[PDB]
Amino acid sequence: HHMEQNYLYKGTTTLKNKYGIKDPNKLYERCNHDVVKEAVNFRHEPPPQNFDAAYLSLIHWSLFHKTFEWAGHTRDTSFTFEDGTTARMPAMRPKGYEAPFAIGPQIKKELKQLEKTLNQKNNLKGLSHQEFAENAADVFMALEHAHPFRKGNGRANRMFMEKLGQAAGHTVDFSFITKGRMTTACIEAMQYGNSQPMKDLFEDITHPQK
Ligand SMILES: Nc1ncnc2c1ncn2[C@@H]1O[C@H](COP(=O)(O)OP(=O)(O)NP(=O)(O)O)[C@@H](O)[C@H]1O
Repeated sequence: HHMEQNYLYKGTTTLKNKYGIKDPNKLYERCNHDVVKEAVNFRHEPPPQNFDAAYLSLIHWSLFHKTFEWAGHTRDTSFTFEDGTTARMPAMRPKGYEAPFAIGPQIKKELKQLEKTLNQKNNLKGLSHQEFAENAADVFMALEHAHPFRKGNGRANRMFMEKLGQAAGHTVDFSFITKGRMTTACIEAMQYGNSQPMKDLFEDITHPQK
């Protein structure tokens, strides 16, 4: 259990962070604030040639480097903090639920499989509204199950989808999507094998580019 605990301040359930904030709720507030600002900037970046694991990590670094020392690094790789301790978390399972995220070697395997799919589908270009929304839901569910980071997966994955939409000719807009709406879609897909809420979600947030 040792490696996993090194993500957290001794005795707390709070992730080590660059603010040195020990209060979990204050960390949440400060992090969110910084991520929203960095997200505004990242929306202006030109699309990458390849939508791959490296790009997801670039997104994660861009959103979270002010918050976490390990921003951009996935939880299957050992990370050594400035404080000298080393953390890793190959297995994560949402509390109170049976189905885990990708475990250990599965994280890389799943990301590689998603890379191949996107390359084969030419990054979802040349698709109608309906076709893009359908395929984008599948991509997002794959990202969500992979859950490659210790924290910040939702925000990195959602930005990945915004940028994919930008490249593909579709605006993907999460601005009116509550935490509850998103959580319900994610849980139904991953815990219960029901993709309809996620399909509906991507239909609701996908629009022609203006
Ligand atoms: N029981 C669950 N099963 C599957 N996915 C879940 C479950 N609970 C939460 N999730 C999803 O896990 C993601 C959150 O991962 P996390 O590493 O906490 O990302 P985050 O960016 O830090 N937080 P957030 O802004 O709320 O998405 C969200 O997409 C949730 O909908």
